[PDB]
Amino acid sequence: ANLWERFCNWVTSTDNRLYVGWFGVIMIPTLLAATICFVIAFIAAPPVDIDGIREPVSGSLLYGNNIITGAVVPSSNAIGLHFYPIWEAASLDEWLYNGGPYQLIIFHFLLGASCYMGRQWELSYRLGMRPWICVAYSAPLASAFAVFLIYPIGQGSFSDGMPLGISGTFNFMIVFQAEHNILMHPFHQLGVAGVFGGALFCAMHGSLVTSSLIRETTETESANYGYKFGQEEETYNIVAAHGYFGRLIFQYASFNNSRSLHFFLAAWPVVGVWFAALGISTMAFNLNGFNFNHSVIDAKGNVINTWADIINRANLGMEVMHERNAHNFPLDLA
Amino acid sequence: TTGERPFSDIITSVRYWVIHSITIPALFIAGWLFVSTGLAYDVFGTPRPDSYYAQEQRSIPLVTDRFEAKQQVETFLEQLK
Amino acid sequence: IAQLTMIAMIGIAGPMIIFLLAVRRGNL
Amino acid sequence: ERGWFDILDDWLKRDRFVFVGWSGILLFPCAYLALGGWLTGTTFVTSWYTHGLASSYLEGCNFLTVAVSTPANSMGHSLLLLWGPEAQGDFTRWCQLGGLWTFIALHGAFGLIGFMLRQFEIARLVGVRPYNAIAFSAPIAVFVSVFLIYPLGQSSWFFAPSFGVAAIFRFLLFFQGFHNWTLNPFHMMGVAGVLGGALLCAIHGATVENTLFQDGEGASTFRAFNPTQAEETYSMVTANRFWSQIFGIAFSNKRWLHFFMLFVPVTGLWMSAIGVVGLALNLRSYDFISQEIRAAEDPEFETFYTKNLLLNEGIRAWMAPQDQPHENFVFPEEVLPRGNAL
Amino acid sequence: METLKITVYIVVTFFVLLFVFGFLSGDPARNPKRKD
Amino acid sequence: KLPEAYAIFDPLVDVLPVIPVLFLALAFVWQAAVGFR
Amino acid sequence: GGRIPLWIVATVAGMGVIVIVGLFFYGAYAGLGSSL
Amino acid sequence: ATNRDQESSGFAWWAGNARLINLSGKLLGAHVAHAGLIVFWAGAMTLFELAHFIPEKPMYEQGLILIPHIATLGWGVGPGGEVVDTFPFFVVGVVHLISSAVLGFGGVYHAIRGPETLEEYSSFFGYDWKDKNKMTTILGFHLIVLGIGALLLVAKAMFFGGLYDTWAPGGGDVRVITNPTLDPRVIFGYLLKSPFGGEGWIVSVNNLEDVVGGHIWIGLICIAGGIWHILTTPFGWARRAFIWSGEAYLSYSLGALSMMGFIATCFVWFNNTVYPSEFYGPTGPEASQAQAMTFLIRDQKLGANVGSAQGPTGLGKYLMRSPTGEIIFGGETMRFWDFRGPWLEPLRGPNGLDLNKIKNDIQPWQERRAAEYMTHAPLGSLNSVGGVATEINSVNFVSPRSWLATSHFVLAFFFLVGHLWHAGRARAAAAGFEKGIDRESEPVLSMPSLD
Amino acid sequence: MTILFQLALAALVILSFVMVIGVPVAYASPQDWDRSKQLIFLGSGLWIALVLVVGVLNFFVV
Ligand code: CLA
Ligand code: CLA
Ligand code: CLA
Ligand code: CLA
Ligand code: CLA
Ligand SMILES: CC1=C(/C=C/C(C)=C/C=C/C(C)=C/C=C/C=C(C)/C=C/C=C(C)/C=C/C2=C(C)CCCC2(C)C)C(C)(C)CCC1
Ligand SMILES: CC1=C(/C=C/C(C)=C/C=C/C(C)=C/C=C/C=C(C)/C=C/C=C(C)/C=C/C2=C(C)CCCC2(C)C)C(C)(C)CCC1
Ligand SMILES: CC1=C(/C=C/C(C)=C/C=C/C(C)=C/C=C/C=C(C)/C=C/C=C(C)/C=C/C2=C(C)CCCC2(C)C)C(C)(C)CCC1
Ligand SMILES: CC1=C(/C=C/C(C)=C/C=C/C(C)=C/C=C/C=C(C)/C=C/C=C(C)/C=C/C2=C(C)CCCC2(C)C)C(C)(C)CCC1
Ligand SMILES: CCCCCCCCCCCCO[C@@H]1O[C@H](CO)[C@@H](O[C@H]2O[C@H](CO)[C@@H](O)[C@H](O)[C@H]2O)[C@H](O)[C@H]1O
Ligand SMILES: CCCCCCCS[C@@H]1O[C@H](CO)[C@@H](O)[C@H](O)[C@H]1O
Ligand SMILES: CCCCCCCS[C@@H]1O[C@H](CO)[C@@H](O)[C@H](O)[C@H]1O
Ligand code: OEX
Ligand SMILES: [Cl-]
Ligand SMILES: [Cl-]
Ligand SMILES: [Fe+2]
Ligand SMILES: [Mg+2]
Repeated sequence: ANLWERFCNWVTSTDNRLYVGWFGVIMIPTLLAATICFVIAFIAAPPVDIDGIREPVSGSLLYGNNIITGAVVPSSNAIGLHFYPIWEAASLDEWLYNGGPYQLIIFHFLLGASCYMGRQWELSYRLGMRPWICVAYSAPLASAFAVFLIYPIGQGSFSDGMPLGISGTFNFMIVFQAEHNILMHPFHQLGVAGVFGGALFCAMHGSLVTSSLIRETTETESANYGYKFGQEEETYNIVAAHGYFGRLIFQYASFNNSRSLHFFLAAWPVVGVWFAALGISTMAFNLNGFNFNHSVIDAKGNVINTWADIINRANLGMEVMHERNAHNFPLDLA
Repeated sequence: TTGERPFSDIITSVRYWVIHSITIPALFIAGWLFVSTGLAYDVFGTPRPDSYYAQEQRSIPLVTDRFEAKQQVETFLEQLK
Repeated sequence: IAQLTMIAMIGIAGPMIIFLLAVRRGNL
Repeated sequence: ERGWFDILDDWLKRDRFVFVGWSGILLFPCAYLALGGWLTGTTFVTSWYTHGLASSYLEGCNFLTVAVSTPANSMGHSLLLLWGPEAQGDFTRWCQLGGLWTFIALHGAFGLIGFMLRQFEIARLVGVRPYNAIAFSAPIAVFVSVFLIYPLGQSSWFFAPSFGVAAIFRFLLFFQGFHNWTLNPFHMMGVAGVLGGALLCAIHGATVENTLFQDGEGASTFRAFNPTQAEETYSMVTANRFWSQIFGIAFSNKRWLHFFMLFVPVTGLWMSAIGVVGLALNLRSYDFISQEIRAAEDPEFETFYTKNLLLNEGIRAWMAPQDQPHENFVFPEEVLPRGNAL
Repeated sequence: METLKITVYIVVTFFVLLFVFGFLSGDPARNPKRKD
Repeated sequence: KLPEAYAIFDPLVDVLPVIPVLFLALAFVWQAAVGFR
Repeated sequence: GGRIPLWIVATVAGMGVIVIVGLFFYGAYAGLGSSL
Repeated sequence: ATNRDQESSGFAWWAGNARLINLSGKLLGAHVAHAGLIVFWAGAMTLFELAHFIPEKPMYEQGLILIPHIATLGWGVGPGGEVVDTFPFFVVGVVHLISSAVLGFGGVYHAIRGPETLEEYSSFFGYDWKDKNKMTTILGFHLIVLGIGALLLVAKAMFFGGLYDTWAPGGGDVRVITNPTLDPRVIFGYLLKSPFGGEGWIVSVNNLEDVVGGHIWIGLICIAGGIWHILTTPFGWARRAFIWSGEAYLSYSLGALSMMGFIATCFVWFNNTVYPSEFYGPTGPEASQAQAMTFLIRDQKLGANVGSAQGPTGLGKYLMRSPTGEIIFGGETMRFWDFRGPWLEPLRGPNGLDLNKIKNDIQPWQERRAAEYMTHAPLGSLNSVGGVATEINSVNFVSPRSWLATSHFVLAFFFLVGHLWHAGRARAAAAGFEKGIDRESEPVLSMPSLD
Repeated sequence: MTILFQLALAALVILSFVMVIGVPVAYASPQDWDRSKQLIFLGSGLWIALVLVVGVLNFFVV
């Protein structure tokens, strides 16, 4: 056929070792750009004035960091939410001082990861699958949007986006607790239920299927050779697994329907992480965790502290120390 | 399948609700009175709102001695009256 | 202050519709 | 023949609504007392004499702030038995001294033992391999390291976690400010195991649900499964091709897949437990010495690592007077660490 | 910088046009079953 | 405040905004009465 | 045996749960724990 | 009972409303009854707000979101946004509440009493989802209805009292709009503005002339488009690009509403023109700027030369330069220098904030407004304790801007999820594999191995 | 007029509560639908009439 038809046929081909697709034509260049800039910056970028106070923070390995302390540092508070591409800087030296790499990386990453999700829809369609793996992926994806884009928008600066680094991540978490009391927010609590529960049900399902593998091997070989890729029969006895778990708790607390079971495995962590993402995305607009500071009062009016008041003392320590040279006025309003 | 009567049979039966229209409110009222009479405070040693501090004190009555801790609490309580 | 009474009549209206229809073998 | 032991064994293993077993003789009293102890304390019992805190519904706390709080630091690691030398059989004083804390921690520990014995006992009776009990060793390693070993290495039970929502949050923030626990590679492995386990849970459930065979006419597809059926309900071959083309690699062995789902979260929790055993002794990953040497000599050198230490220093100074009342800390305003204005 | 800006604008426009015209090129029919 | 003539209905006005939520719960009462068929 | 329909039991039980939890939220604003 | 179980319909109870896809009569009832619920809430919630309304407190101190919408249209308020007459709020609430009974009546009728399908009863009201011209015709009717709605806003602004204008010279006031902006270079220029800082896309609209003129354009565009879709049928290229099914159309609208929800979130968070701060409280940027203004005023009264005051970092403690040189407030609020508001603009000259105006021309009302906004910043807890997260209980406050921003982000996000859910399902159903893979015709088994 | 107002509005609330229960029960009832249809017609017209009465009387009690 014509060259455009052949090109379209290759792009959407189900026979490519890695599927490309139309989402892929955006995903591949954007993710390569973000990856290459990230790696180069992580190794070699000079210090970045994250808080706009001419106090540059060193993030790269060559400038004194190890793997745990290193980061790509968010762009300057003086930029705020302004779009700061390379061509807006007078020079690369200026671009680097002000944290230009961070914006390039997170914007290419967020676009590429959004296309990764669309690409999961697209291949499922080409293969004749049902379509909702991409909906499961929307939960981690929404969480990345929350910490790299929505929280900066609500606070008015990409300098408050999560840094691209291990210790920078912890910095973001501690400051977030000081300013939003996230631990006391029910959407973060649902998030914890989601990931604790996800890990629990992962171990549970793994242990139950492994416990009921049908004997197909000898004592001196891995039991994994008892399963052959593409065999039609199930490789474990779900009736035995349910017979075990239903007696562990009680019969009606156990799944006998594999489709119901696996739907539950999908839904529990996905919904929980959706609420995690929505916690960050709504604390982005300063609707914060529950505040019970001085909620308990005695007959005279003395404050009777609760554990919430002890949390408050810890939060205060974080608040008064963070960004120790950046505040001139008494209230931290963003 | 384990021999016991199904729950859906039990809680839709008239006899169940003849019994439990009495026992459930009775327990609820018993728990209410446990608090409203003040007995809960005295069983567990929980301060009433007027019993955290004496009128002018502002130091918490923290237990500081392991083996005479019982007498220390008793002394703390006497200082309220 | 009287608010509880209102919520009771309003709150019962829904289940009462289902009950009246179930009693008369209606088109639930 | 059938002696009284075998007659008892018969009754214990009857197929009833709630299975009992020999393990049930340990599990049910201990689990019930731990749970009942927690509900009793959070509803009625104060922490005024151990912590200077209200901690019960009776005092005005809500579900997020109630707790059964640890005993006073002056108790040391006393078992704090009701009949012991501290409470001397006085139930009211026992409650005021923190006796419900060791009651719950100790009955909880033996209940967890009873539960894992139950997993073994039932697996043996129905004829399956005991991997569910094996995987439960991770919850046990966490409970034992956090609620027993950690306070046993510290000055007293006071510094164990108190049993409550906000009390546990305080425990997290204490570990950040005092131990720099986020920097600890054993915690990091724990995080990877928990988040990796949640990832595996979600991706496996979603993959199965989206590679199902059409085994019925309904648009709601749950009814098209029969527990006794021999056939796989989803296509491993299609699932494998999808992930190979999306992500580059894919499972091909279902037995390996499900073992991996056990391995990842179980191993992560085990690693986090090892780090907490270190923190029992204050053997922290608190600092990078090379960073501190450079920063001390060069007042322009700043990383996210040094920024977080300043947060920790604030946490310690601002929370310690009320969080550690036995120390009688008095920190004058002028010594408190603070940045500009705040 | 101006040359860099023009270059990136052209690159982005190129890939965006591929995306849009690609999905306009009979995408519902690109499946293994009923094409319509 | 509402105009003074309507003040007798203040307790009713306080409850009205929640009524839409009751419609969602009613769907479950109805489905329970037909056995979630 | 089965004289009281299960949907009525569930509805009444569920309404009782709403009432008691509603009472507990009321108490967050009044008396002890209200900050007042 | 037609189609009201899983066996007949193929859908379980928890997907029960999918049983309605091809039952146009009952589906009409569901839609009309749902519109009744929306209108019911608007009326009931307004009456609740009014009953709880103390007119001498700011609206934003009282948990109000609907009365602020009515007041922005110029009803019930006067200079500075002060409430002069609550009767319009009462009218809006009652009329919505009465109307919801009408909608609920028709909804319940069509849902359980009227014909389950409309096609046998009426060719006009009956429809096949796959009848493309019938779909564009109903779309056209609704576009015309929407265009009329946009022109009702215009009529209110131009002929029936005007709108509340926070920017009115001499102070905010209700103002009749007599010269709406009609220049398409201005109206559509908003659409081509970057959404990033200092630009803000359409969220940057900052005067009522542009607002009204925009709605004139939107009104005519929707009426023209509606007539167009009544008179035409989808072109071949459109026919080949879309899925034509009830669930596909729903998925398209879900994507549209998600986008609109994200836009509304940013509108209420940043814009103080169509969300006047008199009614909604200050924006986040606004309150932060107001803090800097407050301590500039205080310290300057004490004798500080605020232009030459060097802060600890070397930047000006009160005043500094933006990255393009404009004079702006210092401290962390450097990020908010794109903020514009009527209490601050009198201090701005060509190069930004003007030191001579700061030294000589700050009026007491500006000090008041800055103090008010700094102390009603949109920060507060989920249980409505106002202030930073470490603040003690005392002030019962969460800004309406936070309530409206958070709620609509949550709803927009879930509507994006719903879009992906129904778009992916509509595709799979149109292609015939939404119920799973055919064991005897598994597509991957006919493909060459990857390696 | 205040007595006429308070009577008309209380009647409107009562009739509304009667219609809210009675209309769906009648619509879904097999028996006696002809008697129901006329009642629903009557209730609806009376409902509309009361709204107008309350609306008019509003301006003579405020
Ligand atoms: C399997 C069930 C079980 C287990 C393992 C435990 C375990 C425990 N309980 Mg709990 N308890 C239980 C059920 C259980 N309990 C029940 C059913 C009740 C309600 C009655 C309680 C009520 C309870 C209270 C009120 C308290 C405990 C406490 C304890 C702890 C200390 C116990 C101790 O020192 O006993 C020692 C006794 C034995 C180990 C028995 C050994 C028997 C030997 C082998 C036989 C020899 C007997 C000997 C001949 C007798 C001679 C006496 C003579 C010389 C004078 C320990 C963790 C204490 C606590 O938690 O402190 C914080 C505490 O205060 N329990
Ligand atoms: C906005 C919410 C909403 C609306 C408008 C609808 C509407 C509808 N549903 Mg769905 N549904 C919903 C939410 C909703 N549903 C939810 C949350 C669930 C999960 C529980 C379902 C699960 C579900 C299933 C499983 C089914 C439906 C069906 C239907 C249709 C017929 C219902 C019927 O026959 O009832 C019979 C009920 C009665 C006769 C009892 C009375 C019902 C009336 C309407 C209550 C009116 C109360 C009101 C206060 C009266 C005001 C009167 C006043 C104005 C005068 C109808 C169009 C059915 C269908 O698709 O038909 C083909 C169907 O099988 N729904
Ligand atoms: C856009 C919707 C919206 C917004 C922004 C507001 C905002 C506000 N309301 Mg209003 N209201 C609404 C809708 C809304 N409301 C609805 C639907 C009702 C009927 C129930 C009401 C009835 C109402 C009353 C009676 C009152 C308010 C009040 C208030 C004020 C205080 C709110 C508060 O304390 O929340 C508390 C916070 C919560 C209750 C948390 C809600 C969390 C939900 C469950 C999360 C939902 C997530 C998502 C939808 C679920 C997805 C499930 C997933 C699996 C997909 C605040 C201005 C108060 C006020 O001050 O009036 C003057 C007041 O008394 N509102
Ligand atoms: C979008 C909403 C909508 C739609 C598409 C329909 C459509 C239909 N209705 Mg239903 N109905 C509705 C809402 C709706 N109705 C409401 C709100 C009520 C309660 C009042 C009813 C009560 C009702 C009854 C009792 C009956 C119908 C019937 C019908 C069918 C015959 C219609 C006809 O011949 O009218 C011909 C056209 C006219 C009579 C012109 C009417 C002009 C209107 C009143 C002016 C509208 C102005 C403006 C657009 C209103 C804006 C409203 C907005 C602000 C909410 C048709 C399928 C009949 C039926 O199903 O046959 C068995 C029937 O008996 N409807
Ligand atoms: C609810 C509103 C609505 C909806 C759902 C439709 C739906 C439709 N329209 Mg109609 N239209 C409308 C309103 C609407 N129209 C109005 C108000 C007017 C007057 C201006 C028109 C004038 C109109 C014409 C002249 C035509 C249509 C056509 C169509 C059909 C093809 C749609 C399409 O492919 O767009 C998808 C758009 C593209 C594929 C263009 C390229 C995609 C770019 C990249 C979009 C970028 C958007 C991006 C998100 C940026 C957003 C913000 C931006 C302002 C910066 C479809 C049935 C076509 C048809 O077949 O007629 C019968 C057609 O020729 N419409
Ligand atoms: C405006 C107005 C009005 C109106 C009214 C109305 C409109 C009403 C409605 C109402 C309604 C509409 C109601 C409803 C209700 C409902 C309910 C109350 C429900 C509940 C539920 C539950 C409780 C559930 C349970 C369950 C089940 C059933 C199953 C599963 C399980 C569970 C548990 C979940 C009137 C007349 C007053 C007059 C004045 C004015
Ligand atoms: C300690 C002790 C003891 C014991 C005791 C006991 C054993 C007790 C028990 C107790 C109990 C056993 C109690 C219980 C309680 C319960 C409760 C208190 C509950 C509540 C609940 C609720 C409130 C609910 C909620 C919810 C949820 C959860 C989800 C969904 C929905 C809702 C929200 C509803 C003895 C004597 C041995 C000795 C001494 C010491
Ligand atoms: C279909 C269906 C459904 C749904 C339904 C619906 C959604 C309905 C709606 C309905 C509606 C939507 C209704 C409404 C109503 C309303 C009314 C009934 C009102 C009345 C009003 C009044 C009576 C007023 C009065 C007053 C005045 C005039 C002045 C001021 C004061 C007051 C407020 C008192 C469900 C889910 C169940 C499921 C089954 C099926
Ligand atoms: C009112 C107003 C105004 C105005 C506004 C306007 C004038 C607007 C317009 C707007 C517009 C005018 C919009 C548009 C939109 C569009 C869209 C949104 C599109 C979409 C598309 C799509 C979605 C497509 C897709 C696809 C592709 C891409 C490929 C192939 C396949 C398909 C077809 C699927 C202003 C601001 C001045 C001021 C304020 C007020
Ligand atoms: C952002 C700018 C883009 C705005 C474009 C607005 C759309 C207006 C009409 C554009 C139509 C595009 O034209 C589109 O591309 C080519 C041109 O023959 C066609 O070509 C396609 O046809 C068939 C459809 O089965 C495909 O299998 C084939 O592989 C492909 O080449 C599409 O069928 C046609 O629909
Ligand atoms: C506490 C349980 C462990 C100790 C069990 C010792 C059993 S002892 C054993 O028991 C038989 C009956 O069971 C008797 O018939 C027999 O004579 C006796 O030796
Ligand atoms: C659809 C019902 C809308 C009811 C609108 C009532 C008119 S609104 C009314 O109009 C006057 C000019 O005539 C203005 O001066 C006045 O301020 C305004 O409130
Ligand atoms: O930048 Mn990063 O952190 Ca958000 O709060 Mn304000 O700003 Mn800064 O202080 Mn706190
Ligand atoms: Cl910091
Ligand atoms: Cl500042
Ligand atoms: Fe599995
Ligand atoms: Mg209380």
